[PDB]
Amino acid sequence: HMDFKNINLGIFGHIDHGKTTLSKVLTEITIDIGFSAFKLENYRITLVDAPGHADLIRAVVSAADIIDLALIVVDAKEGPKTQTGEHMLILDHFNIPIIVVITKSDNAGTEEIKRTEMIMKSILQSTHNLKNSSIIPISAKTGFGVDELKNLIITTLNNAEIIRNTESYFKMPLDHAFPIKGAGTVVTGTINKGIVKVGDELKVLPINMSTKVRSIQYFKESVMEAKAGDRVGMAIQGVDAKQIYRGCILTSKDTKLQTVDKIVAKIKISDIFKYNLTPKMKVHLNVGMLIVPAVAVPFKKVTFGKTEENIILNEVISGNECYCAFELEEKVLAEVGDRVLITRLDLPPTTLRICGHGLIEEFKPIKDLNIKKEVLREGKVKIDKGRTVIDGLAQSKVAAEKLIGEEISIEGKDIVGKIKGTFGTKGLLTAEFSGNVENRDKVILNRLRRWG
Ligand SMILES: Nc1nc2c(ncn2[C@@H]2O[C@H](COP(=O)(O)OP(=O)(O)NP(=O)(O)O)[C@@H](O)[C@H]2O)c(=O)[nH]1
Ligand SMILES: [Mg+2]
Repeated sequence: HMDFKNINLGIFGHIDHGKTTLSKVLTEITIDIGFSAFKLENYRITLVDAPGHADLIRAVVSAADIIDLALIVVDAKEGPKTQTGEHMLILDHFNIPIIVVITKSDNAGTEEIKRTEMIMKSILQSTHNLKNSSIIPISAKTGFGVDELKNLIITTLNNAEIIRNTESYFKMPLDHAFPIKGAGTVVTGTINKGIVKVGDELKVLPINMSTKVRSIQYFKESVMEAKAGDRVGMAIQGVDAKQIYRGCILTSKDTKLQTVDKIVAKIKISDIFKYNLTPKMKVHLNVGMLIVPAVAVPFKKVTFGKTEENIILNEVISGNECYCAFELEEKVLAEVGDRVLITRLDLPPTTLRICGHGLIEEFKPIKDLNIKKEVLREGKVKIDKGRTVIDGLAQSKVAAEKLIGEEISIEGKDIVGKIKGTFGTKGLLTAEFSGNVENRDKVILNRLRRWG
């Protein structure tokens, strides 16, 4: 017959915004994630039903790595609520195509739908990748425009660039695992990269055991081979279902995966203004399917003409370099280039909880990055009759004497000099610099410091 294409479709939104009901209406043609399937044209669509509740947002994050498309639901009448945004954020950081779906249109008037419709359009424009994503009102109960919703899901998939990675090693996470006996265990999960054929030897991590694929169940059917993008049921032998829990990852023996403690990421910030750069900060880092508490130290990479140095952020977010050395409390399974998600989940469900996202560049501890502090103190040149004295670099005599012999330039005048001695008990300074110095000139003291 015809060749089908394997598609994962997310469904996100606030609690009671009509996710599940939309799910059921699609399937026929929430603590954990829901899993279902339906066909549209030659698209085999495996539905990922995300939990609305905000204590379950761990599931929501972990529902993103799988999907190539999503539906964000929002009640017509009461419009977007708090979770609607974090789901929106999450998908936007991970560059997942969305279709905003306005549910419960039968419970609202034309006016109230148009309002909420526009409110969404306003919001979508405040997001990087989701800038303009279609919007349809539907009623799952009434069937209103459900027909269109499907025709859109088709169009969207026809446009979106879906890259199945067959080439790299087999890499697949494990959602649920349930036993049969001591010599067998069945694990489910959608395949990230690579290929598996029945009777292959793979391995569970982080526990690092070696098992063999007895069965591939895909789409309620037993097949010899599975590919990346397929959500498969998998029976393997050489492990008990007890050892395998939420964070386990099934992959081949050529894997690039590593169990990691220290992470260095290239961080982009979600909302600037909610963002703060006070280093050595306590957050909850999302890697893979886990959430590990962490400490982050933001920094930038500035070439000084010879050697590139890692400089603790000067608080300027101008230019896109907010690298972040993470140090995790627990361990985590990661690879280079894996998208990382910085969250603060300590907060109430009522406030946006995403402290940003980024690509993992290196696995490296803060200590070996050679972190350094850009150090600037600013004084003024005060000149009386026959004497030049710099003021403001030092508050007292000791502070001043410690400064003697440092580097000093004058702002805007392209001139250099050196600070020789201390003048006064109030911490003034003397210097020998190039001539043509003037009163009320600006003196910029510059040096590199050991940070923390
Ligand atoms: N009139 C109407 N009611 C709807 C529609 N979709 C959902 N509802 C109602 O909304 C309520 C919650 O629906 P549900 O799909 O379970 O929401 P959910 O997002 O799955 N809940 P959760 O976030 O807990 O998983 C139910 O009372 C359901 O009947 C719809 O299209 N029309
Ligand atoms: Mg539900």
